[PDB]
This record gives sequence, structure tokens and C-alpha cells, in this order.
Amino acid sequence: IEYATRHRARSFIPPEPGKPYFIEKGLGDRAHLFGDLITIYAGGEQTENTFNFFTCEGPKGEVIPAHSHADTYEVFYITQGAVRLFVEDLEGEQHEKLLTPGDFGFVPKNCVHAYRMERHHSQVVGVAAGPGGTFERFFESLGTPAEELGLPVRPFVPEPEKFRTVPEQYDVRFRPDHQWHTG
Amino acid sequence: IEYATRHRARSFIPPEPGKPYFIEKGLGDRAHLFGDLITIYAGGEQTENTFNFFTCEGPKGEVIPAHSHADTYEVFYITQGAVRLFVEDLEGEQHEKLLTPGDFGFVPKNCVHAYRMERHHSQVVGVAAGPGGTFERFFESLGTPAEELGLPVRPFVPEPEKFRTVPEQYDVRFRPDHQWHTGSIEGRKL
Ligand code: NI
Ligand code: NI
Repeated sequence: IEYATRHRARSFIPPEPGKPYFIEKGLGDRAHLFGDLITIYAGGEQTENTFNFFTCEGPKGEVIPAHSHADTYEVFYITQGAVRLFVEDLEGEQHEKLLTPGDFGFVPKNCVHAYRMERHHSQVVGVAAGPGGTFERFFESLGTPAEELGLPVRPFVPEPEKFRTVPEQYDVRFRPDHQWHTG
Repeated sequence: IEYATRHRARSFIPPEPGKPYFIEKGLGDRAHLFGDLITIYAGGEQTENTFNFFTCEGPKGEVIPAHSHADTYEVFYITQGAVRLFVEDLEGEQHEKLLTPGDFGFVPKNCVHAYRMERHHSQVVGVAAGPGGTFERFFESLGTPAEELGLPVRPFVPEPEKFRTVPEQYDVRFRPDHQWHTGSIEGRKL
């Protein structure tokens, strides 16, 4: 039922590829990054580095700021609350949409994107992968792994040195000068 | 807003790779296979044939019979109702689990699997992919694409012809003569 893996002393994901498994609600590998809880149910180890499966949940007003991925495609499927997704296409045209549970957003590689959770404890199902493989361990590497359940009581704010080195390692480029005009 | 694609007259999936998009609840490309409605939000064309994203929903008691995928890994993430997932590992050990919303099941390649919807209008989020590519257009191939919304009124029955033509073009081998020994399903128990 419980396993030890390269990522956690205690996990419900098995260390060996090829093994079927089940995980109850909430019990994937957990990470905190600012106010968000990220929960990983499958990683690249489970899929020969083809895809992953994770949830992100957070408090009202939590922002994932503008960033892009050079070799990763990313799915946003809302399961709780309401999440406003901002996207810029390759040509520079911007759009925003308030996604409610069961709605879907797709962000192709090199498209700048950001989102804001607009309800308390909103939750997004994410899959993010591409030719480059998968990068779900980005969140615990920039932020921190967590054993506790539920939202971080205090936001985990990464040290500037982490921002300097970690994001490029996981195909994340933040775009701090980006401006949204989607109104 | 809408688009004409390789798969549908009217789709909310852009035909051109590299384009961001949004789709509201229910309005992905739809397919019927027996009693179930499959709704595709992203396919291989969107991800350089890396992964896909779809939902499967259906009536109480609906069963997807035993099958396996030789190169495809499959995710079950329950969003509505309750779904019992049966899996046989590579050793032959079988397990079953009732998955409720928020719960997760994973089926590695070459593992025989089946599931049963145990509430009306249960719903699964699925990803089905692997080193060989992505699996999603299987449902409308064995079954039929659909324009209406909601569960099929009557089960769409594939012609038996399709059941050993269509399977191979996709990565699915049916196991009609598979026996479950886990209980909670017909079969001889442990
Ligand atoms: Ni992103
Ligand atoms: Ni399957």
C-alpha cells in the first residue's frame, strides 16, 4: 500500500515502473509553492517519461504568474472553484477565460500563460509534457515537498537563488515584464 | 470560436498545432461507445503525439470489458459518481478498487483492465498514451462520433467486424475470455 521511491520516503506511487496502483483523494506526492498545494498522482517514471498527472489547488486570489515552456504542452481542467486562465498565442494575440468545473484550457509550447484562482480552494487537474519529457517535480524543487495534507497555512516563498537556478531545469521561463490586456 | 478539423465538421479544438484554446464543459469532441459518452479535449495533434485528455461518462452498471494496451499507459481520475476499476498486474495478481471523486487509478501497458460505473452519470478523466503515441480516436473508431450532448439514448453497438479490425489500428487487445477472480464481478472468486 505504501512505498519508498526516489522522491519520498513515503509514497502511494510505486518505485517500479509497470506496476498498477490506486491512490485515494489527496494522497499523491505533495508539494507547496507559494499558497498552492500540488499533488502528483503519476510521474514520468510511471509512463516512460511520456506524461504525468497532477492537481493544483489554492486560496482565493492565488496567482501563477506569466511564464512559458519551450518544449512542454499544458492542460488545465478545472475540478473545483473557478480559475481565470490568461494565454498569449505565438503571434501575440491574448485571451482570458474564467474556467469553471468541467471547463478546459490548453496552452501549447512557447505560449505565455498565467492564471488566477478566483474561489477559495479552487482546483486544477494538470497534465504537462512534450518531446522533452515531463517536469512535474518542478514544484517541489522550486518550492518544497510536503507531508501535511491541505493548503499550506503560510505561503512557501522560494529563496531568490532557487528562482535563479530551478526554473530553467524544468522548462519554465518566467516572463516578469509580460503585460496582460484581456480586461 | 468553432473550427473545422480532420475529425469533426464543428469542433472547439483548433486544427492547427500550436494554438491555445478553451473549451466549456461538455463541448469537446464527442463519441458513443455502447452506453458511454467519451469527450475529447486534446488529442495527439495538439501535443506532438505525446498525450491526450478526455472524459468518459456513463449510466449505472455500464461495464467496459477486459482489455489491454501493449504500448499505452492509462489514467483514471474520477470526477463524478463512483467507478470500480479492475486491474491484473504483470504477474497475474488482480485487484479491484471503488474509486470515488478525487481518487486515482493507473493501468501500465500490458495489464488487463476493466471497469464498471456504479452510480448514474459517473465520470472519469482519462489520459491514454505512451511511447507509441496517443489512443483517443479509438472510441469514435470502434464506436461513433456524436453531435448531441449527454449519454447515448441507446447503446451504440459496433459491428463484430470492427472488433478485430479497429483494435489493431489502435493499441487495444480485447480479452473476452478473461476471468476476474477479485469478486464484485462475474467470475470465480479467489
Ligand atoms: Ni505553465
Ligand atoms: Ni483501456
